[PDB]
Amino acid sequence: PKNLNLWGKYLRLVGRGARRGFKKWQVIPPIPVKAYGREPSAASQTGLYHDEDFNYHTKRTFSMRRTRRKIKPNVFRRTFTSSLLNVTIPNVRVTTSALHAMDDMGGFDAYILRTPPQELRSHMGERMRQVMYYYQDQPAIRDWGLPWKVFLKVASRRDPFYACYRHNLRKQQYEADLRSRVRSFSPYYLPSGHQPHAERQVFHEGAGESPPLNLWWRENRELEEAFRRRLGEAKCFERAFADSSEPLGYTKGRCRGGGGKSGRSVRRRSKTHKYRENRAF
Amino acid sequence: IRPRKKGMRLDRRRSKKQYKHGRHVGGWNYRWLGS
Amino acid sequence: SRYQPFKTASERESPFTEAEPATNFASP
Amino acid sequence: YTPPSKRTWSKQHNKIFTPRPLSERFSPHKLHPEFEWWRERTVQPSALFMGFPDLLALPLRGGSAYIHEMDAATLAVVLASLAHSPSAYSVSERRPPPSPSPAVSLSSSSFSPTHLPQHLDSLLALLGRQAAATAAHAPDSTLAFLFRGCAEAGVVEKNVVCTLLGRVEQRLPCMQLPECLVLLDALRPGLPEVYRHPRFVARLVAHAGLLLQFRGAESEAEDLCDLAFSLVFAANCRDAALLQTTALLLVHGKRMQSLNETAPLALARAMEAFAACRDAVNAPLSPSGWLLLSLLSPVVQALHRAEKGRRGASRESHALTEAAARAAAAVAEETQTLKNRESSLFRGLLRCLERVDDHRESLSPGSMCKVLFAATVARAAPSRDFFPDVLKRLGDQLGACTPEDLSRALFALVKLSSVSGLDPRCQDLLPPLLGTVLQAVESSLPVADVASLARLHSAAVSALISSSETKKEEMKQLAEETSRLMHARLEE
Amino acid sequence: AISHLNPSISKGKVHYRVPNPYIPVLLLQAVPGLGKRGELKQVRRGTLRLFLAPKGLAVVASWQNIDAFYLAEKEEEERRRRAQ
Amino acid sequence: TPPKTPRNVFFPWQVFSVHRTGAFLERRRVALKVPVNLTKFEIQSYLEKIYGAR
Amino acid sequence: ACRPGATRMKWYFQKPYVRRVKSDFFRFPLLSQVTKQKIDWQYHHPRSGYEAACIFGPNTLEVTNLPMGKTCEYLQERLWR
Amino acid sequence: SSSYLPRAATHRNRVAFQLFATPREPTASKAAAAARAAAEAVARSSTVSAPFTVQKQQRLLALLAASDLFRVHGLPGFSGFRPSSPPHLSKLFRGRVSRHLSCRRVNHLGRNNSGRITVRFRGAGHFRRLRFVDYKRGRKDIFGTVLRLEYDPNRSAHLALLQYDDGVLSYILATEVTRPGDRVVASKHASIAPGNCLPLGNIPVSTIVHNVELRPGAGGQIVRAGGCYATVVAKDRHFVTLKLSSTEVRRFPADCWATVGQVSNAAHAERIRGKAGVSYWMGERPRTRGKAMNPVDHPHGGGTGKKGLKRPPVSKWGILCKGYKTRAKKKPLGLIVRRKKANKLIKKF
Amino acid sequence: ITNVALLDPVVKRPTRVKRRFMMNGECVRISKLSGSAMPEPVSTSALRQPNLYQEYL
Amino acid sequence: VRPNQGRNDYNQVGGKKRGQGVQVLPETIRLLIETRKAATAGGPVGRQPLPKRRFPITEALRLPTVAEVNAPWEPRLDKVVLHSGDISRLRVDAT
Amino acid sequence: GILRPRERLLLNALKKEADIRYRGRRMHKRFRSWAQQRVRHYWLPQKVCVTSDPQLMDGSYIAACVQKAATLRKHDLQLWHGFSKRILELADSLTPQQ
Amino acid sequence: WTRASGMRNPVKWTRDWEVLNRKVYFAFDEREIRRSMLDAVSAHRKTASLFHRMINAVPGVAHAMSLPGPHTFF
RNA sequence: UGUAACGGUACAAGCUGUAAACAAAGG
RNA sequence: UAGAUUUAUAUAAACGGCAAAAAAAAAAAAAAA
RNA sequence: UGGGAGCGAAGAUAAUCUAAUAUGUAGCUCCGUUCAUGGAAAUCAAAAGAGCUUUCACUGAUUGUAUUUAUGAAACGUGAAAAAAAAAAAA
RNA sequence: UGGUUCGAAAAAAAAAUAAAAAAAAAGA
RNA sequence: AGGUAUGCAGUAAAA
RNA sequence: AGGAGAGCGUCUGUUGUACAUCAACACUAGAUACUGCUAAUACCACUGUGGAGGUAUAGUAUAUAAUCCCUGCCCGGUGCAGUAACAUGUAAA
Repeated sequence: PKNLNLWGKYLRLVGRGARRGFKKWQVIPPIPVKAYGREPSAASQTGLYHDEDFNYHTKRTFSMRRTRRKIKPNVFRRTFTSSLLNVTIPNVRVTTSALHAMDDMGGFDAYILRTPPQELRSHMGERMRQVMYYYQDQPAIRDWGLPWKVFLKVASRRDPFYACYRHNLRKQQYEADLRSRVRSFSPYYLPSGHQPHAERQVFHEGAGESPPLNLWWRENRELEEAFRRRLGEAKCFERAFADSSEPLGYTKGRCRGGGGKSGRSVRRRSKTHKYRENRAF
Repeated sequence: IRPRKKGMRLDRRRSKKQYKHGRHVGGWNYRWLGS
Repeated sequence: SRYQPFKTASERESPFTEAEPATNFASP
Repeated sequence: YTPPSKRTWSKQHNKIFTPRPLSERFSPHKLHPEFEWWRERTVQPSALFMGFPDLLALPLRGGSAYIHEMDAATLAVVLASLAHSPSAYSVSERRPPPSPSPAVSLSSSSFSPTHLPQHLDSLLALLGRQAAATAAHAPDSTLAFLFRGCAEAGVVEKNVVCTLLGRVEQRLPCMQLPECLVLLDALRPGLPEVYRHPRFVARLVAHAGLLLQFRGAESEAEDLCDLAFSLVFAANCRDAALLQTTALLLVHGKRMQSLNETAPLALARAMEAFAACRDAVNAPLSPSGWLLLSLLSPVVQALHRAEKGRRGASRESHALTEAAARAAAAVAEETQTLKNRESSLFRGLLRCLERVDDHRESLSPGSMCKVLFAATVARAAPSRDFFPDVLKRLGDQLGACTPEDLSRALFALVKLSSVSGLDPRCQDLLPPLLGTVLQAVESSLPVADVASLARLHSAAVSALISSSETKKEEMKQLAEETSRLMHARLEE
Repeated sequence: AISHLNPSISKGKVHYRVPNPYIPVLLLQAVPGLGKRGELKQVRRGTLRLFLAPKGLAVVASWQNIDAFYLAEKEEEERRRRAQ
Repeated sequence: TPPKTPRNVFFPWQVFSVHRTGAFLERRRVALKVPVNLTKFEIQSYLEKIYGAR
Repeated sequence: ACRPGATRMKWYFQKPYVRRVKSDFFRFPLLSQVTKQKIDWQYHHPRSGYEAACIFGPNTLEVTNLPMGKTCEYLQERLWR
Repeated sequence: SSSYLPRAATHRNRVAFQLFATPREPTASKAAAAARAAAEAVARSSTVSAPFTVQKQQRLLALLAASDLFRVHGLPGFSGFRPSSPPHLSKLFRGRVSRHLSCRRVNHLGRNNSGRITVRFRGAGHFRRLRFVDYKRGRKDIFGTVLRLEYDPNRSAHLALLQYDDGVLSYILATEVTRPGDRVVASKHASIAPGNCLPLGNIPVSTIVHNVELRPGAGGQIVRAGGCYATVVAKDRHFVTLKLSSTEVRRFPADCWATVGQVSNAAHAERIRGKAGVSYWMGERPRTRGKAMNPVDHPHGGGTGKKGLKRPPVSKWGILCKGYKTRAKKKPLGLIVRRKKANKLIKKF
Repeated sequence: ITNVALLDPVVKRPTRVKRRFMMNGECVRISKLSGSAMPEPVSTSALRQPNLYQEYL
Repeated sequence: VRPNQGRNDYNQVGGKKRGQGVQVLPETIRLLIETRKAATAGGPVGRQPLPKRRFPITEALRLPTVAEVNAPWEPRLDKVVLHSGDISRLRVDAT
Repeated sequence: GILRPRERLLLNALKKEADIRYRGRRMHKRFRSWAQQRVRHYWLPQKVCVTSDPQLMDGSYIAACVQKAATLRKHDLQLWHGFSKRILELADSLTPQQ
Repeated sequence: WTRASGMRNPVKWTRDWEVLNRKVYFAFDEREIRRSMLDAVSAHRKTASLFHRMINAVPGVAHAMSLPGPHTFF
């Protein structure tokens, strides 16, 4: 038959009834998405997954019990440096196929610029290509080095100066809010300069007399404010967390035994079960 | 429907499902004004 | 998999680390 | 399951996609309730700048501007956009042709597209009123930017300027040197005199002096260069003490490391200011000459770096050419008193002249006059095409010159008229240029300054001594008129 | 490139084998232990991705790069002869 | 529901009618049926300008 | 069935443009000799045809008459070859 | 929990600094000179260098033990209720925690973001405030005075209100021998006295420490509960070995900081509640036994009349809970030198 | 017809056209966006083109 | 207690609600102004041999009159001009 | 949550006393209107700075500055004597409105 | 659900006069104050400037006046 | 587009929009 | 097509990343529709 | 939308039960129906030939798959319907 | 006297409602 | 121990 | 619902609204087991949340229970621990 580069060779010329009656559970191994003719997923369109994406496979046993299971793609979170975009791009979700394609093309920029839409299979990649061409048209905006997603939308492209202004304004608002919260939760408290003496218990006998307080921060109001802000910058502790950017990072599965709550058959989340709990996707 | 589920649900008119049926006073095959 | 490291130590005898560099031109 | 085909195997996501209506299947002969034909749409503005409708698109397309809703930062940005050579090509198009737009080009044009600059007078008045309104809520830097932007865009309404002056005088003590420089930028020659309120200028100069006296450590070299430039020109100051303090902070303030990294154009402007105010520097080689050398060396180093290295680069190349021209002009006046191949002055001057020779086109009319003056003072020539190719463009751009530029050009032409060895094209070009320059100088005599008058008198005397065979009567008349004008201005 | 035959399915994830982890590259500079300039060497994709290309020591052996190298060498030879 | 009152009217449409109450009202008081959307200032200005009532 | 990928491409025959009323610029605007498209003075800017020179340098060629039914990337590769 | 400061402020794997500086001098060079002078002054004042052991702790405790007008006149209080001791004699402050150094506690009640119960047997309890205790001791080479000792409802140990010499107030964990009027400092030049904080590399062997950092500058995480302490066993250039309260021997980087002494309130374990109501106040809920339920509700349930477990003990989720190890086998031991064994084996050997 | 819209003579965007009548009875079509009168429709003489599909049929 | 506790937007940092009085850094304004200023640099192409003054001047004898402005298209109102602009910049015999 | 009985009693008594304090506080507010009127149709639409140099002021500017200062209670002797000096200088050029 | 407050407080307080008398006792005699004596002195520093200055400038006085022992300061 | 709420109209499953059933006779 | 024609129907989509509030700084941030 | 795409059940038949059937059905999400689907052979076939794609009838409930229940508009082919290939190097 | 309004604190939206009608030249 | 009578921003202390 | 006693649960509590108010459940406490912190365990979108902004005098799991005296023998079996696997250990497993 024709289209030997795509799946379905022995279905192409068997008849209409067989094509309509084909049973998916007949296929045990996953078929590549491009050859199958499957719609790209939202995760793939937000990342650079090339030939990889969510798939399905069937489990068949000697008893002839069949079962189909969804299987997720093998994706990593990696950082790239782009000369065409004049910025580092943190935490792009990429795959092995995408990485090999970048190697073939000659790097990240070449892969984004030259790959045809069918092979690239990434709307995010298409948008990056658009931003690269826009930067080529308008180099002065490229000199700013803003994150590439600032110009993802066409309206931001039409109004670059407002895009940069709004980006900086929102960044400053975020910084001020975070600074205020950290100051509120700081472990160091400086009382007023007119009443620095806090309530104390009776000093244990034999304790040496405490020296008079040195209020060096009362010479100038500017010095006082700077010292107060510096004290507000302090933190009680710093926490460790799972981070793939760290060489020794790791994540967690389930308990060693492998059991479950007695009498409970937990149903896994789906698009028709717990579909929109706490977040969209 | 209670506040937590309301905060995550979306309004009916935020999609196109309203225009994909032909329900009307005369039946289920509405012919819109102006055909 | 209670412990799920991001990087798994590579195996010595896996075919991936032992595959042949192949040939530039098949004819010669 | 339908196996894919050549035309069908590639698909897009139902919601994250590139819209391509040409290929998307559609049935235009049917009613589509999803599009809500009955519902009327809102006509949004077709061009926006800084989040508001672009004022450069209103003369052609109309629509409201919402100027009264603009805050101080947006207003300052808009004032800068209107003041700094606005082009209607910066406006956004609607469904444009696939080919690139003229906005990509960085080159200036000799014609204003899509409307005259004066077609925005009403919007300029509205912007001035809104600036007067918002002046009370702006931070110090934004307020200084508003002041300078109004001055540059040409807001002239006297009540508006009075309110702006009041606010600026109120908040002057809270401003650092960079904001003082921004404010001084509003006093440049050619801007409206309403902003040059003498008391405000005196207060600004005093505050800058205090800033230098108590914060000289924090001052950057480029900031000091700009301050000297503004003091000599923007504020028309005789503050020999302040200028000398700036020069000392530039030279002996452990500033040699910063002098190398500061932009060459700022150094060129600073040395121009020092050359203008030499007498102040040489007060209780000359110290002015040492200052000129110290400022010149980094410019020559930048020239050497560029030559060794040999759209973005065009701007820096133009800036470097302007810096070279200004530095050469500044050095020429000092060399007038030296008359020797000084170990470094003459050599840096020659290198700047070579840069000018390789970048003659980039020169503005002031640059052309400056470079002609420098070459004639030095009695040198970077090449044999220099003088003819520069005289041609000087004649083509005579109309845009100022009295200072005309005095420099007349000095150069008087010097050149006495040279026996000249090219045929130079001989042909000279007399017409001399006549036109003399006419322009005579016309613009009442607006010339003291330095321009002195240069013109020197040129007239030199011509009388050596060029008595070309327009001799006009040169005697010019000499007498310059003497009388200088006497009057000295009495003033 | 990956191969879609006999993948490893575990933890709900799919991992695909890489039968051929090698790619040809053109050497733009002398790399001690790899080759001289202008050679076409089979290297490992990781080696190209993380060392050679970032350090500017080699580039993928595309027809564009091969032709560019060839033409540049020819131009340099002609420049030598012009200088002589 | 009723059209909002413009800043300048020139042609008021509002009907002020006398209402006969079954309750008691003082000597200097009178009850009127009026559109729901009118304010006390609007009512007072309407009566003082169209009738001259104090 | 689903939204079309780059494998599905369509184009339509272009009707030659005739200014049926020569004086009616609102309904029959002049074509531009540069862009070979109707002039839209309201929403377009004049193009000299040399704009791409400022982007790609003096050693640049403009190629015209490229066909339909092909990806821009495929055509770029073919033209490079 | 995560209901306090956001992730962006709380999470940082690698801390780039260990000295929270608050210089007073106008320039960086003068700030460095002042820091050197302060370090030298701390070194000069430091005299004690011998290890601080269990026996020395006992001696100090013995020394501390060896070493009608004050009321509200005319105030007849409650009929029966009275404080156990007046404010001028109580060991703890008897007042209120500083408002500027604490906030209201967000009571999750054992439920996660899904709203389901994940931590069983939790109750409302008494209202509590979270107080911001300096686990880092970031301020170095500045002496502070312990003004008072305070109760903490979320923590088994006592807190101490430290007033630095410049007036800054903070809360730190109190040591078993910490008393009002004590002088404390954090520095590498500090003497080996209880309450002082030093890098593990500057603390002699056999010394007793608490509030140990796993990562330098990230704040102490190990040995916090009342009465707990760890012992310094061995020291090398890069690592210091500690024996922990669980009988675990583990290595720590020599740059990780720690505080000398035992954690205060060693008598916590001696408390007797006497009734279900005390635990109810503390925030507990009744624990129903697995074998008291139906077979659908627990593996041990079912059976007419009372019965035994009928199998080796397992939890609600079918996991052996008596002797079955749960640490991940593949997870590397890292700096752990030796981890404890079962208590029966420990006490029988 | 719903897939198509009239164009304002000044703004050249989709508009709505209303018929107004003067005292003499002259009718004027006015566009909402700019208030401009609509230009007179192009004449049949200018618009005419042969319908070759009907000849083919 | 808090129905929206777990949402991605719960207790989010920043926002226009809490950032009412926050301005962009002055460096951002400087950057925008300089980018606008440097967008039209270049050499002086085109010739201006004569001076025909930093602000443009309009000549009154070239403006169309009311009659011309109102005249229909072709393939006392003649001596009156209605001009929108700056009278201080108009070039007229008398004002 | 729960409170210790002493704390319960003390806070309950505080709440009761707060309620009674509010009731006592509002007793004499017979002529306190939540709806209040403010006159602003005399305020000019132009903006002025009151401390601007008088020598740059005209009648229209100085009149507005004087009225604004009176409204804002900026009773500064130096400012108002400068106002007097400038107004006497400008006596010839004031309209009835100014 | 209701938003009534102030004089329309929906809280069902007790009307028992004896209980309200006990409430008075708890609210006035047994009220708890956070601030300290030096806090009050600082609050009134403008009227008691000399004694505020002495308390802050004489060593030991602040320590003596900040001790837990119930004190009366004139 | 469709529907509805109020209002007017015989206080209505009709009609209708504060111009709430009617302008057709204007420089 | 003589005029007039209130209010609701959460609409910058006559439009384009997805994603709360028809479109929300980068990142955290997760997708078969 | 018993048309097309994705995910995807059980009640029922197998006289329990498994496969298979039900069925790629129901629900859910997305296209929006001749101006559509699809498509001008690296096709099918035999050593003769057909000639993109599409619809109907026959071949035939045949050859098949399921191997207790059933499913199966199979392929080639035959008779019809409709018929198309490609305006187009610029002007 | 309350609601409204600021805070708690909320698109956690009470269809036909508002300090809520294209948003300052406002003509004092 | 919510907010009280020229009103918008805005820091500290507290019966 | 008094005086004198026995049984079961120590006790105050919870409890099937509308056939079970009990000897059933919980309980103060004594034990055992796991867990070195991105802890274990739980939720099962999993670089997320509760645990806990806690750190072995802590948290989780399973018995037995408050006070006094006691709590015998068995590791052959099963499970678990231990070791490369054995040996061997562990019954308040």
